[PDB]
Amino acid sequence: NNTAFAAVGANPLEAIYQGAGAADCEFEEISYTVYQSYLDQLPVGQNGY
Amino acid sequence: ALINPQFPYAGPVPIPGPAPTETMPLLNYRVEGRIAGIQQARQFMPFLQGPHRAVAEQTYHAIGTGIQMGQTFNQPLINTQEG
Repeated sequence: NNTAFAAVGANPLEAIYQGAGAADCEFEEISYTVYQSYLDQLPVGQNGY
Repeated sequence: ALINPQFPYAGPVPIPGPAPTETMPLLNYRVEGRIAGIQQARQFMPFLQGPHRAVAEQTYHAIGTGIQMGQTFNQPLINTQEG
């Protein structure tokens, strides 16, 4: 709630929204999901992997 | 040199010369010279003797670790052709 909203005249670089109503904006909530991308069936040889 | 007769060049600068002085003497110098201040063994510098690197190589350390583990799926059996 301190970085996402910029007041008129303030630096908007790190913000998501800027405007006259900024001081009263807030996050209801945030959700994230992380997906991992990888390669499987790690090879083994006479040396091992 | 040219000499011309009858006006000949005097045969010398003769004896009428005016000895002007007897100041001819350089008095020998006699002296004792001592340059003896205590010397301390060291001088400070910013740097002496270094052969600074103009570029270094890339350098590294090393690690590995783990175990041998696996989840596998195989091709199905098939009819054998010949032999």
